[PDB]
Amino acid sequence: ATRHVLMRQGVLGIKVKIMRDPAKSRTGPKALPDAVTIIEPKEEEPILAPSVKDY
Amino acid sequence: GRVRTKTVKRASKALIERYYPKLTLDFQTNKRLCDEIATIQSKRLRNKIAGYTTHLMKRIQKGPVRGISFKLQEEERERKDQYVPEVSALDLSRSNGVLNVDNQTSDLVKSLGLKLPLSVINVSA
Amino acid sequence: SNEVLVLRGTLEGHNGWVTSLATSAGQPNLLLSASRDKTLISWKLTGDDQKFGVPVRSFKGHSHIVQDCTLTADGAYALSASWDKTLRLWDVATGETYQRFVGHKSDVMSVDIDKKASMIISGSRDKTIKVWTIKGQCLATLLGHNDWVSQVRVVPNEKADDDSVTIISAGNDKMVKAWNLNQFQIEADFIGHNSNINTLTASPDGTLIASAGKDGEIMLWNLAAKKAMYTLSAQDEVFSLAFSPNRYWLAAATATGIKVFSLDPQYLVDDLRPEFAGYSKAAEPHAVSLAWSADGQTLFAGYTDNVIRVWQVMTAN
RNA sequence: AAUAGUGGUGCUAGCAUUUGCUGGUUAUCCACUUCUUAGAGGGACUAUCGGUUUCAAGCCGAUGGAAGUUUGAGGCAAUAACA
Repeated sequence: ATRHVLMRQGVLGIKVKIMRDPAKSRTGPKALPDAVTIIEPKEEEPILAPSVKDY
Repeated sequence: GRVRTKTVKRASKALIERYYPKLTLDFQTNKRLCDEIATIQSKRLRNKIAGYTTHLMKRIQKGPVRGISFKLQEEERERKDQYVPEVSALDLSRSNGVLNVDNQTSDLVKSLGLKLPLSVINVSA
Repeated sequence: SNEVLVLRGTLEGHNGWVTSLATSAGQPNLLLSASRDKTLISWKLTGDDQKFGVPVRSFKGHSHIVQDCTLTADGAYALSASWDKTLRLWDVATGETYQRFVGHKSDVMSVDIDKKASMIISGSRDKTIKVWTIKGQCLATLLGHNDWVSQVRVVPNEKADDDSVTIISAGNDKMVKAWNLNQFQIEADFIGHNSNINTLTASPDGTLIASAGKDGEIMLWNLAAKKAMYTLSAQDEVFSLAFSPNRYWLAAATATGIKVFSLDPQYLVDDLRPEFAGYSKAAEPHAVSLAWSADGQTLFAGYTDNVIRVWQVMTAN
């Protein structure tokens, strides 16, 4: 990626560097290495009285 | 030469708050657990995160937490006899069934006019 | 009068924690022992009250913790289930294993062998159950849980092989399921444990099923009526279980010692609690695996500091 | 795994010789991966016990362990007058 000027104003060797958002990557990693995410777990059955069943 | 950064410190007590009955004082088991309940990007970061939770978890077997803990909700509700005495410390039976008061405070009860089994002593100064 | 258990020996051949000991019904002179330290150790029961002699073989074939070992009645072969998705078919003489397995995605947690020596069941931590041939071929996968699994047991078919084999499992979703082999189907759903189920063993008659988890909830089950007769509260954490083969004594391996019960009535005979040295008292070692004799006259107990102690079942005086 | 290597079967020379210890090379052929190279994974977290400290963050010993000085060494990271 090395692209020069089509501007009326300002000429010298202009350079651009590009490091996009990671939430839509689809090629390799998807989050920064500091990121951690734990999942919710679901609400519980109360006490589970025995009620054993014999199939 | 080795203290743990807050991103280890913070997430170690988030994991202990959502899955506390699932955890275990042995490190080798719950090494296999954090990948299931959470997303860890690297591998060495998982090894450090599960390292200090187990070190945090044996504090629970001696003292209380800086998160939440349902031993407050149940075993401190078993602390409803921290010591309940079988006879009260506020029992007049310890005072031979008669209350020992100062002189002029007896006029307070006589002002509101009640019939209490009290005794009166002498005061200095 | 009663079964007192005095100290008869001590074994020192490991540097992990033991995970499963194993006795032979035929041969009463050896002991198979597995441990966390990637080793398999077969013993020699030199009857002596100073020590027991020889760990006659070692088996260097794995890469991580092994979980449970099983063998034949006479002591012909041996199996192993290590954490790296591996299963090995060992001999008992040389050390030469036969064939490794490619069948799972996790720790292979528990295996068992039929006495007809045809199928090998396997339950692994990736919430699936698999059966294997003697040459080691896939037959059918089995699903149904959603958490992990800890132990799987084949029923003792002592009814002269009347086409009655069934598999009972110790999951991790507070669930105990029963799985047929001849028809490959769920048989009975056992409900009542409120936490992580830790261990289960059935009676040596194959009749009375005991189950106990993390909270210490010893919930007894039957083979056919399959009901909650006894729901014992062990008020601790129990790791593994123990059934006397000849008598009617059921025992449990808690973290706070070793507790024993009779079937009927309820006799707390002894607390097998060994002795240590040099500890701040939040650090007492404890056992995780235990085993009986072939005649129920000796009991083994491996501990976290690699000590395996033995007792003898003599009468009380 | 003839673009690495050993293990034999040979043709083959020594051989103290007498069983033997050194050779022999294209293709004598077969069987092997430990050493070798490169992909896929695993493994260490200060682990486990003993001290010490507001009993806290941690720091010192200990035995295990291929590895316990951020495990050893680097790469990468913007406030500013050298017109």
